[PDB]
Amino acid sequence: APNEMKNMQPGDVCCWICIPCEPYEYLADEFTCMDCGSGQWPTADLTGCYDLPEDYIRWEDAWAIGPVTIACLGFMCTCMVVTVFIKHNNTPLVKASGRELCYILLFGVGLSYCMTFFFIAKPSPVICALRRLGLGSSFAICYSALLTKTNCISPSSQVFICLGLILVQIVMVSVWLILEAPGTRRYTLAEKRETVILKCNVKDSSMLISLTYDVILVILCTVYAFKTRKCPENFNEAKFIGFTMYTTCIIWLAFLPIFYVTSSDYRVQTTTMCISVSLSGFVVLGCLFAPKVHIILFQ
Amino acid sequence: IVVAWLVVEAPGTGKETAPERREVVTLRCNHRDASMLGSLAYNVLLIALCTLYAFKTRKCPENFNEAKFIGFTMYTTCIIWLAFLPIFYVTSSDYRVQTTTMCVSVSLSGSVVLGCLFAPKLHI
Amino acid sequence: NEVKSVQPGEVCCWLCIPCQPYEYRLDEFTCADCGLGYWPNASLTGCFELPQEYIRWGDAWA
Ligand SMILES: CCCCCCCCCCCCCCCC(=O)OC[C@H](COP(=O)(O)OCCN)OC(=O)CCCCCCCCCCCCCCC
Ligand SMILES: CC(C)CCC[C@@H](C)[C@H]1CC[C@H]2[C@@H]3CC=C4C[C@@H](O)CC[C@]4(C)[C@H]3CC[C@]12C
Ligand SMILES: CC(C)CCC[C@@H](C)[C@H]1CC[C@H]2[C@@H]3CC=C4C[C@@H](O)CC[C@]4(C)[C@H]3CC[C@]12C
Ligand SMILES: CC(C)CCC[C@@H](C)[C@H]1CC[C@H]2[C@@H]3CC=C4C[C@@H](O)CC[C@]4(C)[C@H]3CC[C@]12C
Ligand SMILES: CCCCn1ccc(N2CCC(c3ccccc3)CC2)c(Cl)c1=O
Repeated sequence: APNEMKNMQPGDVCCWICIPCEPYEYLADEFTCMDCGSGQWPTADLTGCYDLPEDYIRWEDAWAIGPVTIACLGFMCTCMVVTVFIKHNNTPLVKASGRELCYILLFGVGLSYCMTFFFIAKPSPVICALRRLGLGSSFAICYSALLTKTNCISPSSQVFICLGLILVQIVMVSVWLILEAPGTRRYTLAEKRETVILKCNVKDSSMLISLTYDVILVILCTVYAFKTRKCPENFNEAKFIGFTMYTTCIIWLAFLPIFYVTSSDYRVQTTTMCISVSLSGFVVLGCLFAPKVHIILFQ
Repeated sequence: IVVAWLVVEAPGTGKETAPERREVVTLRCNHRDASMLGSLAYNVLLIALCTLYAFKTRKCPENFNEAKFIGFTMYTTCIIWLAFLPIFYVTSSDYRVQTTTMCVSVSLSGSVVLGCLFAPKLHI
Repeated sequence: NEVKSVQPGEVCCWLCIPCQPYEYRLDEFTCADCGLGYWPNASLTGCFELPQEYIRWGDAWA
């Protein structure tokens, strides 16, 4: 049979012995077994490799069921928080200290909630560029708002300095994107030629350094919160911001080694990113607004 | 409960083989790592009860109040284990990595428990 | 080593080909597999293996 099984002649043309070659190698000639391009599987007739469709994307399945449910739960939670803030907190002086800052922080948290939807979607150069820019933008918004909260413990100047701290990170992200936005290419895995994974080939290490620049920002915010937690701002929120800072420090220090270890598996890439973003959003929203809504409902 | 799980099974340590790796052979326990899911659930319920009771000792004097030092510990342990689980799933190298990961996780959990509970008391 | 010689067409010469590396029991005309957990690399005609999971007091990871 010619089913990926070639024949050698021992000492005469009339006599040949048939031996199967590698299953991923096709018959260029009757007496030759040769490999073909990566991501292509040999055809049944063993005449030419056909390109395997890129169906290994992170499609909606049991693995994807968790992130979307967590995303919609977070969307409901942040919508409830926003409507409580805009309903029974605009006129009272409770929310007057950081109204606009809390609103823009909530917007950043909502964009971070959309970030798991950006991650789960199929890779494409435009969506890859948008995801890469947002991954810095949303967290920069959130932690610039947190840092301005720490510095508060004048509003126009604080808003302007927060906008400047956002814009410098935006410019850095823009230059990183003009470096290599698309990044889209095929991925080849050794000893796993049967499966071809379609994903954005932007460096996971480069995304790691972008996240660690934002982590240096996180650490600056956390040390500022630890320094300023001693004297409350008459509303007992400096300690709450400090606790949020330490919990986010814990989350990131967990997230960095696990990502470094599991850089191999693309499914775990898609899952851990979403899990960490959702956990950070949940914990910040809780630790910074649950006592607020509690005292609002008590009053 | 763990003895009831232990009595049914038995120590069956022996060599194991892999179809994709025949040049190297390793031996380990005959019980899967998922066998202690019942113990994990029991510990999760214990942690939940501890958090619930800590939510009730809130209005207590500073000496008797620890609702800002044991609530962190439960969350820290949960983060530790929810980060150890994906590493265990992805590594799958029975020779070294699981032993090191479990030992590091247990040691760091003990360290964070000590630091959150008694280190403030030692400082005083 | 790792090559088995077979001469079906004639006795004058043989077209030796390398078979699977995990089968080295005979290695005179055909290569045969060995038992599970036994690498056939002892004295070029036998199977041997070494114990693992003995990294106690190991500098690499312990
Ligand atoms: C979804 C992921 C996480 C979501 C939210 C996480 C909750 C906070 C994270 C860290 C805990 C510190 C509490 C903030 C301190 C504060 O500000 O106050 C602390 C308040 C009350 O103390 P007090 O009023 O006397 O003030 C103290 C002044 N220093 O809490 C409590 O003790 C109430 C009892 C605990 C109830 C929730 C604790 C949750 C821990 C485990 C939950 C499982 C999550 C699983 C995640 C994988
Ligand atoms: C005690 C509560 C708060 C823990 C919540 C944990 C949530 C956020 C996460 C942590 C680990 C996650 C699991 C990790 C891996 C898998 C296997 C996959 O095939 C289906 C989803 C599933 C089963 C995930 C479901 C969601 C999950 C359980
Ligand atoms: C408290 C948090 C950080 C705990 C997170 C889980 C634990 C188990 C993590 C923290 C750092 C991790 C290590 C970081 C780096 C490496 C090197 C790599 O070549 C093998 C895995 C190994 C050795 C990791 C094993 C798992 C590990 C020990
Ligand atoms: C496990 C998943 C679903 C997350 C749930 C987190 C919930 C249970 C946590 C997160 C933050 C927590 C709040 C943090 C701080 C305070 C202020 C304190 O004076 C009374 C309790 C109160 C108001 C906590 C109630 C419980 C709380 C809202
Ligand atoms: C939140 C409570 C923490 C205490 N804790 C933590 C883990 C724990 N394991 C049982 C199952 C675990 C595990 C199971 C399956 C895959 C990977 C890992 C590994 C070890 C116990 Cl038995 C415990 O008691």
